[PDB]
Amino acid sequence: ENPVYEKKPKREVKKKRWNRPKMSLAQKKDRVAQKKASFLRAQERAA
RNA sequence: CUCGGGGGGGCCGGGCCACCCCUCCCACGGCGCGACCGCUGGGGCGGACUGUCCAGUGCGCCCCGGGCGGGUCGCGCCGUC
Repeated sequence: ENPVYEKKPKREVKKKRWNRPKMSLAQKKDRVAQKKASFLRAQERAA
């Protein structure tokens, strides 16, 4: 009788992000520096 | 002027360049300023993340400032057998 499909009407939404974006080069680079400082700092503390 | 023959100056108008002053546009080069593009420390808000010391790193919007680079445009001055 009626096989036509009425598409679901789209509704605008508030911008929401549900997953992390990529870390930048600076963030990745600074992370290694913090890890290096943390390692040496722990070594000095132990001695 | 020289022995009819021979040698010269010419005839009067216009514009132009030299001389002395200003003056329009264009081209090229330089200097300075300005506008916009435009390369690139500080502050505020929001948010995401990192570090085996509380510290640190991007991102979104806004407000400034410096170093000083180029381009487009517009001026002002200088130079050009």
